[PDB]
Amino acid sequence: QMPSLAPMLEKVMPSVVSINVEGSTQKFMALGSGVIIDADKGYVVTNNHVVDNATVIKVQLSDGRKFDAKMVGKDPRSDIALIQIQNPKNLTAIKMADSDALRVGDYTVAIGNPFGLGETVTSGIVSALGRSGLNAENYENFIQTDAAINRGNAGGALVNLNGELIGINTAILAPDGGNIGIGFAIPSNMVKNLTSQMVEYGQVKRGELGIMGTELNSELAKAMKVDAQRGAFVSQVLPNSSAAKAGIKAGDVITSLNGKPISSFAALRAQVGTMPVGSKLTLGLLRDGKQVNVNLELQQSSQNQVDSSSIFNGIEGAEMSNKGKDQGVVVNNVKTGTPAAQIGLKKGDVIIGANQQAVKNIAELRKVLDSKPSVLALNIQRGDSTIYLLMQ
Amino acid sequence: QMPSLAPMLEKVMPSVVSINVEGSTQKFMALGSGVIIDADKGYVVTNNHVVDNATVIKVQLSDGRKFDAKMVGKDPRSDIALIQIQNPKNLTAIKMADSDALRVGDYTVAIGNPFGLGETVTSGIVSALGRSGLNAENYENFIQTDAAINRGNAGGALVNLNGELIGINTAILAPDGGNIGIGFAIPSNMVKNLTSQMVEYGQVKRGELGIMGTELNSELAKAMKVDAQRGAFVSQVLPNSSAAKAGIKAGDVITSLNGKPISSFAALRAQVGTMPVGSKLTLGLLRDGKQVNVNLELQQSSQNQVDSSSIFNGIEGAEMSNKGKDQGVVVNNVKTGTPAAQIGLKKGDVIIGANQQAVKNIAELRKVLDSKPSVLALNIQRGDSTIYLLMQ
Amino acid sequence: QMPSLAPMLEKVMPSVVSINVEGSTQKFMALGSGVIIDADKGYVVTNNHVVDNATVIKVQLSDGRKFDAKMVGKDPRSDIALIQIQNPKNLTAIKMADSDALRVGDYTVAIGNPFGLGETVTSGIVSALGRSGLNAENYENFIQTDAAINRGNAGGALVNLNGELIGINTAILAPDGGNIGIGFAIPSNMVKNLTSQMVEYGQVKRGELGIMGTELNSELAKAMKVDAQRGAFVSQVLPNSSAAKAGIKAGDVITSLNGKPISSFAALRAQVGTMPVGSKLTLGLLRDGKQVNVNLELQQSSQNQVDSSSIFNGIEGAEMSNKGKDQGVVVNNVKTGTPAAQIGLKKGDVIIGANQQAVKNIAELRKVLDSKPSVLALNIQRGDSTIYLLMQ
Repeated sequence: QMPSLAPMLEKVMPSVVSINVEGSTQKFMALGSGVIIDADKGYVVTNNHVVDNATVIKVQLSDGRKFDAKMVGKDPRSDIALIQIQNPKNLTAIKMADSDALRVGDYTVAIGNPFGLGETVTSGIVSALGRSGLNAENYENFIQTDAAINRGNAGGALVNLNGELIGINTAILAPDGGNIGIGFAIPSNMVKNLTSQMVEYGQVKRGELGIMGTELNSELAKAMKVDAQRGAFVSQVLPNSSAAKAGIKAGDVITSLNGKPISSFAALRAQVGTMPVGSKLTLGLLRDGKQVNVNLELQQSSQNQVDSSSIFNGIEGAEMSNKGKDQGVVVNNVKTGTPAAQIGLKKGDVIIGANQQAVKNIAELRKVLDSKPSVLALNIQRGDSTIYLLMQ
Repeated sequence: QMPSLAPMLEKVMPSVVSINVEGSTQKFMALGSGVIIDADKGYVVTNNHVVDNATVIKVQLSDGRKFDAKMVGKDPRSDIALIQIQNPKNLTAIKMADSDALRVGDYTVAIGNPFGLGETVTSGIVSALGRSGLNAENYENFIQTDAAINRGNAGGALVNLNGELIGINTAILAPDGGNIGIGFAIPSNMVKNLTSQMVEYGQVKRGELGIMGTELNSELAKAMKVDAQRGAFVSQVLPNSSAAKAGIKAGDVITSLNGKPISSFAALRAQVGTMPVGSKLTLGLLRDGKQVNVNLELQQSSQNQVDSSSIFNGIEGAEMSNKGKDQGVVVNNVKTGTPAAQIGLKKGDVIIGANQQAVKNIAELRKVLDSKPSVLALNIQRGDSTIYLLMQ
Repeated sequence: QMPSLAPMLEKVMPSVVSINVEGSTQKFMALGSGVIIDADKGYVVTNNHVVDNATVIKVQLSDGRKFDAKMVGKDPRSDIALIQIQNPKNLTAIKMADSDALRVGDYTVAIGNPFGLGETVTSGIVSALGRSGLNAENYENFIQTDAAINRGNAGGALVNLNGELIGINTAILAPDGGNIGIGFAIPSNMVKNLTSQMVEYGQVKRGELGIMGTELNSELAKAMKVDAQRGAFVSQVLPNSSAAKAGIKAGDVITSLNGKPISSFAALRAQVGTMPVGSKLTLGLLRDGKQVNVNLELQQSSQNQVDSSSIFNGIEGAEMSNKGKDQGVVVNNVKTGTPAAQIGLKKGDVIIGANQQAVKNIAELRKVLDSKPSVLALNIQRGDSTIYLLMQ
């Protein structure tokens, strides 16, 4: 006869986990949380800032069991990393909710490991949607909540009353490292995109529309005679970009992405910046007082991602990324005094295998390294020649 | 099928606003919140400590729109100031609830702008009623709540589940400027009195009963043989005061104001200190074990208010206040080295107009100043002579 | 038509009280809360760390009334002390709930006196059960909650929606003495045992099973081939102990106490460490993969409790404790330079009376001292002789 979050939590808690990390860049220990996304494969989502530069990562279930997990993907821009429990047995995954349907008045419960105390559940409400600005270079469209969140909670779950995952708790405005009623979480629709990508490739292939923009405030809207105090203001479209071909002109106000109204430029960025190259979307435009509807196809890009350090753990040097279909890892740009280039690693190389194993993309490459060989025999291709780079 | 504050908030949020201030006393910027009290006129309530000494104040709605607002009233003792949006178009006002019916177990949601992040809503419960003591010189009868409140929230709303305003969030007990679960808000019945007054005059005309008092604790109650551990203890009544005429004698315990029980002396003070001169009230007395009922009529006073600085913004000098009916602003007491007296401002003067505009009270006077003339031509009356004081 | 904790709180708040203490060890003042356990006798429970080393303790009801209270019991290991209001008139006691039925999703409201502001009520949920580790020497099986708790709250109540007491708020993880969303409370079943004991004897007579243990983590469980990631691991049983006689062998995993599953060793300890000598319990064992059920009878012990300082307030010296049935207070072990031994207090003595009053146990002894004589005439027995120790 007493209302309680107990029943829903009895089913959902096994899905959340605590993560222990051991790394070096100097030795360090870190701790946070993670959410089991796929029970069978043992995929566990979490903040990239928790497992970053980790030599060893161990996952601990709510029932006590400890497992070892290895990395599979990690996107610093959105701060979402995907690890995988080695030897997954009898896990429970969380079902994901559609974050686009969240409304500010909604209830929320957060689950995670504050200060290593163990699985802690605290509750509150959605205080705001679309918050961004914490770190202006990243993609951020944070859900804001007043459910208590402290250090240890990162990577943990943020669920609705029905037990569905709506976000991953990431950060907190807070002077003197102590929760104050203001916490942030990446919405779940982003986790579902960034994550599935990582599963199938090892990195996120970022697509761009090709427009330069800025937040459309009330002042700029007067100067530009537009009845709208919020939205994405198009500064200029790039030549031969998706937006160009679609018909978007500078001085345009983007007001909606796929039926959904667009809080601001930051969200629009985070939205498409989370979609995979080739996705078909439709933008809601506003040029010279008239409404407009256009169809776009996200295209390639020049996304700065996966550095030779995120896959080698310590091997400073050229950045790397997938190449076309599963054609292998490509070495983006080699620096100079960076250790990677100090082993024959030159920009333009295409790692097509390692230790007699084929490397179609970053995921597979990280698989060979997962076994931890004593000597890594890279089979790359420079121009029209096949060569071999050795390591230890 | 999920309970949520969303529906109520969809209607109420447009009513709350964020306030940006620019001032000097040295230049400064400040930010807080405000609540739209009257949609048509654009009246917006807020903490006096937010807009105080402000050269410029800008209001921003939840939809993005920005407007400029000018001051109309401000009472430092209760910490309630009333500003007005210039050119109000399509606003939503909040409906006010009767704060006297609040009970400690009640739910509350607070809306405001913590650290400029934007419209943030957080929730909790009424933790206590009648808190006072924060600043012993002011009038305080605070509602206490554990809904998260931080810097930026001042001037914001505190509403019940039905969306009705029960208070204005004002302050927070909190070491290291971070919410800790203890926040305070001026109840709404006070805002409704102090505010309506300001609208119609520019200041609050304070009425007094004319009694000296003190909190009636358990100890004093023994010494005085009174069965009551709480209430207002009458130390002495002033000669020719309302209380005197009504029949109140020293050694009396005031236990109720208009049917309503009286938490303490502080509340009693804050209660009547918020009512306008001439209001008809009835006090519940307790003299020598016997219950008593008396009828009073709040009378004049010697209220220290509106200084020549709150209307001139920087012109130190004599204090000012309305005079009788709309008879104009009266200059209370001129200091000495104060800039105001340094322009011919002498105590006893009665500003009856400014720049060829009639000044019936402080509101109108602040209207002429609102246009921001280059030279302010005061038409005051010293004794039986009409004179003119110039400014720039 | 609005849901509210008000109705339940109207009945329950009178039960909680604020406590003011004056002590010395140097003079000090302290403040906290307490819960009325028995209306008739005026028994009030509270944290031992609040009233410890107190020369004077005053209790203040929610209605204003102040009373003086004297101590009756106090257990530092569990941090529960029992005081008694002198001259109890018209009090309300709280009814206790069965804490073993609490589940993590459950709602909770906390009542107490943060920073002396007065009776404050804040709410939240059960974040976790069985937390321990705060102070590794004590008995701890804390309920964890995110209802706001700050200094002043210790000794206060933690109740469920029905108004029943489920715990006593004791401490908070919190950098910079400010609530952060993590608070702890001793569950009510412990308060009900530790407390009733104190009532009937002045101290808690601690019983032990006689086993050496440790938390059974996942690692130790592999090494020991046991399908269980949590429980109490038996390191060794003591000779002629209850556990010995019952049949418990080292290398055993205790997994349940009286039907109830056992979170960990810490809980198991806190559980039985709270039961009185002679209690009949049954343990759930797990030896060599096979389940086991055994019946035990808590036995004596060597519990380090009640020091000559907790009953004399300042008289350093030999520790003391009850003796057999109501046979009087026994002086455990006298130090050397300790003031107590500096008045003829030698270990082995059996205080059998004081100032012509019989002393059956520590409660009665503290009764004679309660009247505050000028000279305390102890009638103790050394060997086969009756002697008298004088004090002032």
